[PDB]
Amino acid sequence: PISPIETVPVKLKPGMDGPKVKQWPLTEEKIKALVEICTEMEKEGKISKIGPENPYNTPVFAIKKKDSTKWRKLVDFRELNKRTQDFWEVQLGIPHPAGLKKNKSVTVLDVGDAYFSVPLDEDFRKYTAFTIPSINNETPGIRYQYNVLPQGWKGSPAIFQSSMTKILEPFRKQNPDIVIYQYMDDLYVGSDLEIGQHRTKIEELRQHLLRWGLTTPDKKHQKEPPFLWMGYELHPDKWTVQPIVLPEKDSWTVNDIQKLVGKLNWASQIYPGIKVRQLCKLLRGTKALTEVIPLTEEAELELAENREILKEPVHGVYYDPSKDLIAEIQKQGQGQWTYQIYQEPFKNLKTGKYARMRGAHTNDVKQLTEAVQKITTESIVIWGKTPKFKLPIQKETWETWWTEYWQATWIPEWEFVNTPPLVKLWYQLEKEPIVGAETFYVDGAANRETKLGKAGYVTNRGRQKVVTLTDTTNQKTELQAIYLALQDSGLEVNIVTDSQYALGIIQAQPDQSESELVNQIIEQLIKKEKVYLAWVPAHKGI
Amino acid sequence: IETVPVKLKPGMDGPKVKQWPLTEEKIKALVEICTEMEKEGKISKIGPENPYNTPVFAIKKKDSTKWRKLVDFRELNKRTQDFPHPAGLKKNKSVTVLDVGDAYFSVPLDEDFRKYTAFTIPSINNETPGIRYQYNVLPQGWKGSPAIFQSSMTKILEPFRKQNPDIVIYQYMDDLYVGSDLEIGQHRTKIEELRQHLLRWGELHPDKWTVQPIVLPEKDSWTVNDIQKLVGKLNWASQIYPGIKVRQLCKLLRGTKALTEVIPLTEEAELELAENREILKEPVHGVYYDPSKDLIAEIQKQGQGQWTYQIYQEPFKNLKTGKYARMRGAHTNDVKQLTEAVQKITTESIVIWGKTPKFKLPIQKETWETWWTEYWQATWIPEWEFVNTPPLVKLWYQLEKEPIVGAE
Ligand SMILES: Cc1ccnc2c1NC(=O)c1cccnc1N2C1CC1
Repeated sequence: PISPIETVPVKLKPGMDGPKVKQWPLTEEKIKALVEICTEMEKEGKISKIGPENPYNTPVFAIKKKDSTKWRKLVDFRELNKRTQDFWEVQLGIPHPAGLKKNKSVTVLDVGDAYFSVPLDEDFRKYTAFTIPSINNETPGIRYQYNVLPQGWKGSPAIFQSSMTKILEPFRKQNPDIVIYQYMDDLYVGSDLEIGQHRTKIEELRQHLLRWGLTTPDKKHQKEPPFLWMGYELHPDKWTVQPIVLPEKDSWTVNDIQKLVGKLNWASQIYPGIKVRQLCKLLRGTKALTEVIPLTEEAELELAENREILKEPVHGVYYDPSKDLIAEIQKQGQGQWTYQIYQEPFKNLKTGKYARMRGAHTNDVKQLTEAVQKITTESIVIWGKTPKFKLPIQKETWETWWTEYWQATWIPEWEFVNTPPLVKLWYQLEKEPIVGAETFYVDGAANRETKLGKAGYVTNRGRQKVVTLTDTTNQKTELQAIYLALQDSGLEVNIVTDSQYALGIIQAQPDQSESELVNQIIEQLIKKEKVYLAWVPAHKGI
Repeated sequence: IETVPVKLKPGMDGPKVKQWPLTEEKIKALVEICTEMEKEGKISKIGPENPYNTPVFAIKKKDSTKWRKLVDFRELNKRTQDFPHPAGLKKNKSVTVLDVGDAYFSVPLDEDFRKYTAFTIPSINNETPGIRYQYNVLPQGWKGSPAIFQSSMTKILEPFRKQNPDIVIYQYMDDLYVGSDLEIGQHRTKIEELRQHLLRWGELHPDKWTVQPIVLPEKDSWTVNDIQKLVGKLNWASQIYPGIKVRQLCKLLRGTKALTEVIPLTEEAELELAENREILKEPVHGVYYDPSKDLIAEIQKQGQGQWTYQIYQEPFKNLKTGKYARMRGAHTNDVKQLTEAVQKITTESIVIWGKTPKFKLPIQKETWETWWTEYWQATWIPEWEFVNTPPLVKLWYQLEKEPIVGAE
């Protein structure tokens, strides 16, 4: 059943030419078969014999399709695909489950080998040439070519897709209240019509395609809800999450653990609470991928406590456009955030978590911020809109922080939710010097090459110290200086430094960094009651 | 009409830029707009055989409540082959901008170049495949467009030109800048006249843009800190004016004394300072625009709704500098202010050098990417990079002067 649809012009990449690869030798069994199979689609008009005026060739194979001790074929276009032009979005991103709306019914039609229903650009066909050898390479091979979109070829989907989209426009319009989703060779149709109506329509549709030689399976040979959408299990009115099965195991190999933490990490998105910390520790030093690792007891408790989480399956709802979108956030730890999106409290649409690699230097609020952002993007992609937010941060806190931060930042319409732990400013450098406080003039220098440094200070109150450092660096010395100063200061301190990095802290006032040293200071700062940090040009008289 | 052939700079290939996700409302708007343009044959749905793409999106201008379709041909423009700016409106007493993008849609576009204008309306949640279009006429926002339509354009205007040589008319893409020193009465009226003149075929204030000097603080009594701060600033600032000196001052700063401690100035320092205040009374010498080099714009957030910027071609050699206060209403959102700011500064760049600056923005790419479009209101889109404001450059310009009272 071929189709009467205009072919999409297809041409090879810039200045390249058709495939020219040799045909493997075949058994009496692998040749007999392909001769039969090909003679089939041959009569079907799918392929056509070609003479020696075609210098191209693709390697044909023969594998006996499992669950059928019968033979089937397949061609290797790897080369052709290399030489074929590109097309646009062969998959502009998959619609996510939280973005759908409930329907009374959702049928799914396997257009199937509709790929072979769509006619290939007459001109291009020549490149699809392939050969069926003969026993003793006596008589030449029987040559063919595709007159229709071939399985495995680059342009196939793209073309099939658009073709489809065309064939579907008219029906779509006649039936606006119906929803079709074209994906691969599967046609997802849903509606809010009463069943009988729905049924009739699918039939109406089914016949529509059919008018285009587009054969699809009847109501007695379709697939039925739930529908497994990579990850989720889908029912016209709701979706679910598996649950996931953790293989209870004997010995654990590195590779195994990895694959494990993977599945696990994937899950934390839905089941926050999941933890893979100690499990991750089992990789440290791992010499080979197949070496077995003694699962530490800490690892047992964790791996265990996870199976439990993955017991309770997960139910979710679909998107109701009639309702606002609410996104709530939680800080599970330093750098970790959880969020859930729902319309009706507890009726979750979507959820997830994020681990924030401290990186150079951040602060919780900033991170909070980045979360929102990410979230906001996700939302839009799915709902074409952004969620009103519920955040564990007070408005005062936020206002204090952003109006003064050096970088431009923003949080869409949001509302504080008093769900501890709230994000707060761990500290704040005074805007001006502290009257009646020690003043520490700090300095630290290190020989770049020998890595020998000295850190120290002296105060207006006469106090002084100094330290010799081995295997250090300058930035470190500098900081160190500041560190000591904080160390020996007392609840109120004024610290003056010519450090470039100190200029950084002043400006970003980070509450976390990759540098253990910095962190050391961060902690110290938090401890102080009031700190005033000042910077002065280096090597000047000061 | 007979269409002029447009080609890409040799070696270049068409744009293949991914469409950013759009909010529902926009997508709708766009669809609407596009189905219409299609009827009118301006654009035509394309297939997949075409692999090129450019981002699109909608916006609304202040005083506009009708959704306008904007495209980002930046990439394309860069790849499109090449083919005059007066210094008058620079001085004009007033300038009015006009949107003449509508013209282009009259002129057809060379067929072989249409492919490259491919753009894609997205679908929420990827429910449906994208809706691929392509232009059949001159695209607004494209560089080739004001180019090709140059002729007709000039004609159309000559009568207004010739009967009013006391008026400057500058075109930069979809807009036309009309300047005159004629008081508002005659300006506005003459502009509307001009509109009619155009319709027939089918306020800015240039000088009140003076660079502000860097005024230094003055105290009755200075403290250790005050000085240290002042010194720090000066020392840095000496990369612009080498005339500045800071030794006398640094002298008083020798000795481990409390920041709050008060220090009286040595007559020597007092001069030193006085002397620097002088050097700072005027923009550094030797700074001349170089058409052959890129114009750069940095912006520093100053908090409180304030922002400072400097346009320059070589670091420290600022052609222009300025401060910007948030528009009434953006009382809570930086991006809004920041985008607004961007638009204003680009404008002047245009007015002045008839050229868009490359922006160095104090925001994280993601933040910017996610919301700029939301508050954009200009047919053009400048180039940008994301940065980390040095603490110092920020303190320095914070020091710029302001009117004693303002504008009343
Ligand atoms: C996999 C998939 C992708 C996009 N949409 C859908 C589906 N499948 C469904 O089973 C489904 C379930 C609920 C709502 N829409 C759904 N459908 C819509 C088509 C009826």
